[PDB]
Amino acid sequence: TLPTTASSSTAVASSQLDQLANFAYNVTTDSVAGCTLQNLRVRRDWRAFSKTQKKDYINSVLCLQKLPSRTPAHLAPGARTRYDDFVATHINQTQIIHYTGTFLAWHRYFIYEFEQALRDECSYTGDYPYWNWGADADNMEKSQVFDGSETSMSGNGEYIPNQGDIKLLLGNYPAIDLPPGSGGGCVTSGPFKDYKLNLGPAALSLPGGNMTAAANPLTYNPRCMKRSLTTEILQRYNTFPKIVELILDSDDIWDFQMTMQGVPGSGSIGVHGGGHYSMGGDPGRDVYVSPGDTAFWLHHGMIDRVWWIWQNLDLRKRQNAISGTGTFMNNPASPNTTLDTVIDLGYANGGPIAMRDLMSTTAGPFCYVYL
Amino acid sequence: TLPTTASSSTAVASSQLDQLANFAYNVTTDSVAGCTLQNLRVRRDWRAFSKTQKKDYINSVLCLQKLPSRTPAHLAPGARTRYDDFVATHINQTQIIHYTGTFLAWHRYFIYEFEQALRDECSYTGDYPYWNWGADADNMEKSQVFDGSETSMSGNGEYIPNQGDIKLLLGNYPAIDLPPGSGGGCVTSGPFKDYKLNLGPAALSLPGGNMTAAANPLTYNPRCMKRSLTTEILQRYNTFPKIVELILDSDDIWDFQMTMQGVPGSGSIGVHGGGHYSMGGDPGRDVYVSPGDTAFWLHHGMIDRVWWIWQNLDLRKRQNAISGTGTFMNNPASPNTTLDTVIDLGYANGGPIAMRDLMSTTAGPFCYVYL
Ligand SMILES: *[C@@H]1O[C@H](CO)[C@@H](O[C@@H]2O[C@H](CO)[C@@H](O[C@@H]3O[C@H](CO)[C@@H](O)[C@H](O)[C@@H]3O)[C@H](O)[C@H]2NC(C)=O)[C@H](O)[C@H]1NC(C)=O
Ligand SMILES: *[C@@H]1O[C@H](CO)[C@@H](O[C@@H]2O[C@H](CO)[C@@H](O)[C@H](O)[C@H]2NC(C)=O)[C@H](O)[C@H]1NC(C)=O
Ligand SMILES: *[C@@H]1O[C@H](CO)[C@@H](O)[C@H](O)[C@H]1NC(C)=O
Ligand SMILES: *[C@@H]1O[C@H](CO)[C@@H](O)[C@H](O)[C@H]1NC(C)=O
Ligand SMILES: *[C@@H]1O[C@H](CO)[C@@H](O)[C@H](O)[C@H]1NC(C)=O
Ligand SMILES: *[C@@H]1O[C@H](CO)[C@@H](O)[C@H](O)[C@H]1NC(C)=O
Ligand SMILES: *[C@@H]1O[C@H](CO)[C@@H](O)[C@H](O)[C@H]1NC(C)=O
Ligand SMILES: *[C@@H]1O[C@H](CO)[C@@H](O)[C@H](O)[C@H]1NC(C)=O
Ligand SMILES: *[C@H]1O[C@H](CO)[C@@H](O)[C@H](O)[C@@H]1O
Ligand SMILES: *[C@H]1O[C@H](CO)[C@@H](O)[C@H](O)[C@@H]1O
Ligand SMILES: *[C@H]1O[C@H](CO)[C@@H](O)[C@H](O)[C@@H]1O
Ligand SMILES: [Cu+2]
Ligand SMILES: [Cu+2]
Ligand SMILES: [Cu+2]
Ligand SMILES: [Cu+2]
Repeated sequence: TLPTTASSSTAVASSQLDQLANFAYNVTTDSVAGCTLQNLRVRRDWRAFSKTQKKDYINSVLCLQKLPSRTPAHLAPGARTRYDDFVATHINQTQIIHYTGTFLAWHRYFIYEFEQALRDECSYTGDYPYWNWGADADNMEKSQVFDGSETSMSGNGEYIPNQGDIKLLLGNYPAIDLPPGSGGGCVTSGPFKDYKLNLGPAALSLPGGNMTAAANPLTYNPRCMKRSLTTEILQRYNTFPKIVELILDSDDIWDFQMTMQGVPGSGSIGVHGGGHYSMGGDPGRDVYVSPGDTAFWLHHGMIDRVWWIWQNLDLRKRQNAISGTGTFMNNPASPNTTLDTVIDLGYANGGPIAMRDLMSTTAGPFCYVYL
Repeated sequence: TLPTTASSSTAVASSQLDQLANFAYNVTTDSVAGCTLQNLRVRRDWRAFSKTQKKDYINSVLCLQKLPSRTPAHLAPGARTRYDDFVATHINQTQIIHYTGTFLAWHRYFIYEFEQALRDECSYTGDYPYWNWGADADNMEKSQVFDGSETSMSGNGEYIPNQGDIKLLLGNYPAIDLPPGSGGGCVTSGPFKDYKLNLGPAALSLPGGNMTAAANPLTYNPRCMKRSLTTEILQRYNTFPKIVELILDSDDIWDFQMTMQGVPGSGSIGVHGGGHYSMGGDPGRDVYVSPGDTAFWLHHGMIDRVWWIWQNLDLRKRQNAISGTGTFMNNPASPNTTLDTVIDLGYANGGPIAMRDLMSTTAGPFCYVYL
């Protein structure tokens, strides 16, 4: 018998999440037969990767950051690498892939196709990782994703003292205040210390309230990845209670995707905004360029997982459920998203595909599950 | 001794507006003391144009609808005419020119560059016209702008019976319901009966609440202009009392521009939305494609006039006043507009220009006044 209310105890909620996740795993694996149980892939918590497993994933990402970019130079002058190709299409489409009916599915297809690049162009044969925020909400610096060792996605940014607070503005609502974290400078430890962020900033929120924005964020702007790990943000938005809340208290797709992303004006940024802004720095604090932070892919692995859990809890009603339009917060107004709506990743990978073919992890081009 | 509170009598409010406009005229001509009294242009009510002067203007617009487009085909494949060049750039920039700090200035520059094309490519030597909404709020079908004669911008459209209401949505707020007008179909008469609208639809609101959106609204879609004149929209949002309230109750530029465009959630679409949607039809009900309705230019003449009046009531504080950001309703968040923000019209006409050179009708490229 599944839980129905999220516990306020962290240990309790974590066990509730396991139960629901196991429920969804059972639902997926039982119904599967192109995708079969025999060729079904499994995505796992970063913490369950062995040291060699972690290093194989990291090395494949590094490979992508070394290979020439496919995007025609005249459409994205700043692109240099295959990794940049994914950042550039995200930047290019930010205003029709967040707070839209396509947000969840687009990102599902996005990370799938990023995974395909690792496998087909960088000889990656491991499992797709996800970052379970709940386990790190008490100390982000100790997260295996961000501890700075050679099995992490590099570490914190170097310490910059006396940083003012972050002030997140959307529309005309009052700013959401956030502390600035423990870093702020370049990330100079771990396997990405030599990584060059090449695109943006498009809309970079800064300590103190300012926002930096390039004239054209697709032009060349080589610089260091910065971070300022902010545990306090995870403590507010990404604890195991908040994760289970999101799954159990959302009765339709609208409430789920909006609770996940944060209801504008509500004071909360959800698990999705909480994971992003907990990284801090650059592009961590830039909704357009966020894939430029290597932890993006683990973050959205967990996003896709929580959606997949929520879907499988009431499959018949939820698998193909869509709500919202084709424009950011429906500004300007645009038609409702439908199963016939087509999305694409530009020159990053793959091709145009209908929403219809993205709603199940065991259908269309998808054949995977979460453990 | 100027009015300070708007009157509810349409007769008194009309005289109040006349006093405020006459004050603004005095202020501007006094300021003019390369803009001089000897070269200052006067923009005038369409109702003040003689029959010959009206036909002179219409014929120049028709000339622009026959001259070949400048836009590179690969950027706007549906463009055919110089008129299309203006429609195309508006479509392309709609999301950064409405509910932005640049809204008022951008449209001032837009209609001036349209005037440039009339004067330099179609031999126009007359005055720029404006549509005084308040004088037609009692019956739009008798408006000299919309009466369907050879001195109108064409008139009403073919009858469509038993139409549903227009339902205007923005972000989350409940719909503003508008009646669907006394027409519906292609214009039946007047100078633009055979005029072909080539771009869009991009986001065309329809009777009953649906919206039509082309996959790419910059590709070729030749069709008639449709109209459904809606006097009740003018009665609700564009009477002389509503015009005077906008001017006299707005104590800063944020409030002025937002009251003009309609505050989301307020139930009102302001004089700006009222003028647009009162035309009904296609592209009248399409925020991206609206310059495709030939009355657009007279509508935005009045918009600019009302801004000019408001500026001249306190020039020291209002001449150069700006508020807002570079994105529609600041979704997603973007930096504040400043006097150094640059706007441009693509290939429609002219070069890039900074906000600081747009704030006065008697500075920068501008040397005109309203009577
Ligand atoms: C709609 O708005 C977009 C964004 O402002 C406009 O995009 C701009 O288009 C031009 C022309 O394609 C791009 O520029 C230059 O062309 C030369 C080759 O002649 C190339 O070598 C340069 O690198 C550059 O691409 C420009 O970069 C591009 N800007 C952005 C931000 O993408 C578009 O032209 C507008 N469409 C219409 C119909 O006005
Ligand atoms: C950003 O998105 C736009 C729209 O999807 C892309 O524009 C297409 O670009 C190709 C190649 O220049 C054109 O043939 C199409 O006509 C364009 N479509 C539209 C609707 O304009 C653009 O290429 C994307 N840029 C990147 C870097 O992905
Ligand atoms: C999943 O299936 C196993 C049997 O294969 C069962 O023991 C377990 O209780 C199931 N989990 C849930 C949450 O139903
Ligand atoms: C914010 O930007 C302004 C200029 O717009 C600058 O003067 C100020 O120092 C900046 N504030 C911080 C905290 O960096
Ligand atoms: C925009 O201007 C307001 C003042 O009206 C200021 O408080 C805010 O910080 C500015 N926004 C940014 C992103 O700097
Ligand atoms: C405008 O100036 C004229 C001429 O000086 C004057 O007669 C009139 O009263 C003025 N109008 C206003 C509203 O100040
Ligand atoms: C969008 O869907 C809602 C129901 O979720 C519907 O009421 C509305 O009319 C739709 N919008 C359009 C523009 O058709
Ligand atoms: C509105 O759109 C829906 C969805 O396509 C359609 O079923 C309905 O018939 C449309 N109504 C009108 C009046 O066009
Ligand atoms: C367990 O720990 C979480 C943080 O991970 C708290 O938010 C919760 O209230 C409980 O103390
Ligand atoms: C209108 O009223 C004002 C009051 O200040 C006078 O200054 C002016 O002469 C006119 O009578
Ligand atoms: C203003 O408008 C009202 C009706 O809207 C009339 O009663 C008045 O005479 C003036 O035309
Ligand atoms: Cu995204
Ligand atoms: Cu994200
Ligand atoms: Cu406009
Ligand atoms: Cu307008």
